Amino acid sequence: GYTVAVVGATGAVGAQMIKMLEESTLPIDKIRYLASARSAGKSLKFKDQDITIEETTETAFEGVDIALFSAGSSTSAKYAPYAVKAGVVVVDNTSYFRQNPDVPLVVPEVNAHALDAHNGIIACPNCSTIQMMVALEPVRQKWGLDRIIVSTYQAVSGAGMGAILETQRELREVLNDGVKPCDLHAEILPSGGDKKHYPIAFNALPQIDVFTDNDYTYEEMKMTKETKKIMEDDSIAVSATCVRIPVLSAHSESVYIETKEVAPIEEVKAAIAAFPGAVLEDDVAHQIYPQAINAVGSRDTFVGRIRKDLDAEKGIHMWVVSDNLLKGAAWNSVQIAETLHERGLVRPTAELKFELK
Amino acid sequence: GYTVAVVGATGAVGAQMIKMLEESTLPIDKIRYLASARSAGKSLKFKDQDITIEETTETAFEGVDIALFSAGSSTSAKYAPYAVKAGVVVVDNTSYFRQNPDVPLVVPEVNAHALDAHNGIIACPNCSTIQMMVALEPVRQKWGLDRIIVSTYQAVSGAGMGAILETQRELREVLNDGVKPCDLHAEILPSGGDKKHYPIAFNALPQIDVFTDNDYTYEEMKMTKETKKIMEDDSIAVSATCVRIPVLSAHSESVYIETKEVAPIEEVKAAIAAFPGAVLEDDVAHQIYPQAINAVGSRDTFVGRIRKDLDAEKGIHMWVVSDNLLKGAAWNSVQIAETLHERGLVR
Ligand SMILES: NC(=O)c1ccc[n+]([C@@H]2O[C@H](COP(=O)([O-])OP(=O)(O)OC[C@H]3O[C@@H](n4cnc5c(N)ncnc54)[C@H](OP(=O)(O)O)[C@@H]3O)[C@@H](O)[C@H]2O)c1
Ligand SMILES: NC(=O)c1ccc[n+]([C@@H]2O[C@H](COP(=O)([O-])OP(=O)(O)OC[C@H]3O[C@@H](n4cnc5c(N)ncnc54)[C@H](OP(=O)(O)O)[C@@H]3O)[C@@H](O)[C@H]2O)c1
Ligand SMILES: O=C(O)c1ccc([N+](=O)[O-])cc1P(=O)(O)O
Ligand SMILES: O=C(O)c1ccc([N+](=O)[O-])cc1P(=O)(O)O
Ligand code: NA
Ligand code: NA
Ligand code: NA
Repeated sequence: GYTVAVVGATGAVGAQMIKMLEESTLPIDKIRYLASARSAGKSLKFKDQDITIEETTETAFEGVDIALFSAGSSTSAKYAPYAVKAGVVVVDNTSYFRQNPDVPLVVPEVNAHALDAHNGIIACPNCSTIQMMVALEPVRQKWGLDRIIVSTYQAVSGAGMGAILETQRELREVLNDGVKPCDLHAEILPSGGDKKHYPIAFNALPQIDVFTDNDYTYEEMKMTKETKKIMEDDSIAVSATCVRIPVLSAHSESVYIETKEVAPIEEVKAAIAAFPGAVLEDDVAHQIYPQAINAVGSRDTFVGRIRKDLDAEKGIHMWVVSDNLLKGAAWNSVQIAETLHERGLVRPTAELKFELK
Repeated sequence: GYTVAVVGATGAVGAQMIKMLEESTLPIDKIRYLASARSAGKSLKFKDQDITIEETTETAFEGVDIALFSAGSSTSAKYAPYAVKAGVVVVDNTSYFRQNPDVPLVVPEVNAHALDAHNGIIACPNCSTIQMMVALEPVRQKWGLDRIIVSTYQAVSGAGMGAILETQRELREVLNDGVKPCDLHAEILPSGGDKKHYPIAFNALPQIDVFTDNDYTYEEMKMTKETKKIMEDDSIAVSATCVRIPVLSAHSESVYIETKEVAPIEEVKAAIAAFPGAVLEDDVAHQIYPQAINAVGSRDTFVGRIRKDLDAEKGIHMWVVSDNLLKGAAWNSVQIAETLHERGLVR
């Protein structure tokens, strides 16, 4: 079996990583939980076993076969290269390595073949990107994709445990204490790493991550760039608006595409139904469509409201929902680890291709 | 001055109609409040004076100069023709008359001229449509509009007082009692008039109004049809996805357009800033963009996140926010009534 390390085991994603590993098909001989020095020395469960949390350091990866990183880009930048140097295969949830040409950027149902060429780090795309790729790959395969316009409705758990607690606190202040939403004090959202903070309670914040120099946010540009890499087609036009809403878990997306060939609408429904990891939930006669509150806890990605554009012959609109901590993060990463195991790719890399920081 | 009747004075929109009328430049000699038989006899304020709510009937409209209807399509269908007959000018908030070719469908900043052709009824458009029209008209005027694709983030007050209360109760059950959102009982949302009801707490419901035969909802199709009528151009392609989110007041919209001519972004920003009723809030270097919580209580429509599409030469994305009970409903209606007064059309 393997020795598996979870880096960021104490976080929002980390907690789901533990659950996904407990339920995985990976043969696990030893589990290690890694976090900051603040958590090091405390205890967390794996199934019924108590596991002592360790500090993430350049030397924490000895004997580890597979490490799953969900501790923020800076932690991955700092330590993933040392893990690779120790002989580990790293599956990284963060944005840091995603656009590195030596790093496969993988959703297993879509581009598992890219795993074959790994150099010790495999990147998991952004949560919003993953669920969109699951929904759209079955369409791309049959009718092609010319462009994508997406508007997201993103849950707060993607911003971490603190963001969840801040959201809960704000909502209670309004509903229990009678605080006006515009009077709320916020410290984290929309972005922990930005200068100003705004309430999320009863609000819709059109900022996820920080702004880039083209006036799209980093989250929007992640969707654009990761789509082109995952689908291996730079010709796919992608523009996104990423909005945080008061949901704790599960992202929703209003997705518009134009295909290359006209795609019969009922066949689009059938192709999505037929695609592993995608569930067709679409019966408007009975008000059946994907809903965030129903998707929480499931590894599947749910797709409905599928319908042609009123004017563009090749245009299609749909609604895509998935649990952002599962298929959006922890489940995609554990699925990657299972795929690596199943295809004989869990082995130390020959040459180091990543800068030590 | 005028005798003004508010039909549906007791509802979410009606309460704002009262507020907007109290703050209006309309000369009001007499105010009357009308609702259903079960609200009749109760009392409600207009400024400092107590007004008795009356039951809406076929003959209740005697003496009235202006009637503002915000009591749902069925009430307007039933009673508005009788008010017109009695010589009242009706301003109707509902969907019922909006696509009647003899009824002006008006956003005063955009198509006030259409009021000149009225035959006793003027329709106020759908809330989501109104704020979109305020944002996009200044662009249409200079560079044209070829198509619109919009995804909305709609507040629950658009579904009435019941929906607001249902949303608050659901959220408290989750946060205070630890009920899972998927276990909540719901009676109103997504649509009071549809068969199945779903929780809105911690959710996003991709249904507003009921479904039509082409699998878009009536809400989505209103945005399409009302846009074409208001802008008086059937060639503007419009497709919408309308979603309810856990916000009590103020709708937000992610709006994509393609213009007919390339519209430089700084000029687009300046055209929107120049347009009455639109306020530019767009300074991403200081994280300035419209937000629902800041828009509540203002009659303005706020526009930001304005940027070029990454690929389409003529494509532009933006973010549009307005209080749905104000510019989206009660303020648009009162502004129509003021415009009627100012232009001598209260006949
Ligand atoms: N200060 C507050 O008011 C506040 C509010 C909410 C939660 N918290 C607690 O503080 C922790 C951080 O909150 P969060 O919202 O950032 O959690 P999170 O975003 O959901 O997860 C962050 C993960 O990254 C790990 N991490 C952070 N710095 C690291 C480093 N230098 N090396 C390796 N791993 C590192 C964290 O470990 P650590 O757990 O060791 O930091 C945690 O496992 C949480 O575990 C939570 O229990 C504090
Ligand atoms: N006083 C009572 O004991 C009592 C009992 C039941 C309901 N209600 C009222 O019913 C409303 C139910 O909430 P909601 O979410 O449906 O409100 P809403 O959508 O926010 O507003 C609906 C408005 O339309 C009016 N209306 C409905 N049917 C009508 C008819 N046949 N003729 C004329 N006006 C009509 C309502 O008056 P009404 O207020 O008369 O419905 C109300 O003013 C509440 O606003 C409440 O005021 C009052
Ligand atoms: O931005 C992201 O996509 C992202 C997603 C997940 C995680 N994580 O630690 O699980 C971290 C990041 P980010 O690159 O740190 O912001
Ligand atoms: O659906 C609508 O557009 C709408 C909007 C406002 C009001 N109202 O009574 O203020 C009613 C309707 P609807 O046509 O009753 O559903
Ligand atoms: Na499937
Ligand atoms: Na094998
Ligand atoms: Na057109």
